[PDB]
Amino acid sequence: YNYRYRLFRKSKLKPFERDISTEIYQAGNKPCNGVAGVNCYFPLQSYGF
Amino acid sequence: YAWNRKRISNCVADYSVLYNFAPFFAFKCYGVSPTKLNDLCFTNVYADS
Repeated sequence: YNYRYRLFRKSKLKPFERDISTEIYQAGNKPCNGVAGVNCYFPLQSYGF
Repeated sequence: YAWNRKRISNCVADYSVLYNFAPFFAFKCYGVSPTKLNDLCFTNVYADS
C-alpha cells in the first residue's frame, strides 16, 4: 500500500504535467479536518495491491 | 427487509434538497460525484429507503 495515486482533482491534468498540491477541495463551509463526508473527499488513495 | 422500491421517472431531480438535514449526515456516492447528477441523465431511479 506504499504506492498511492491521486484519485481526484478540481481540473484535468495537462499533458506531461505533474501536480503535487495536496490542498483539499472543500465544497462547503464545513472544514474537512481529515473527515471523509459532506463536501470533503480526499484527493489521494492507496493502491489496492 | 420489506424495503420500498420507490420509482423515480418522468420527473425532474432536485438534489439541492438533499442538504439541510442533520449535520454530518453520511452522503457517500459510488460511480459519480454527488454534485454531477445535475448534468447527468438516466432512464430510471430507484429511491429505496
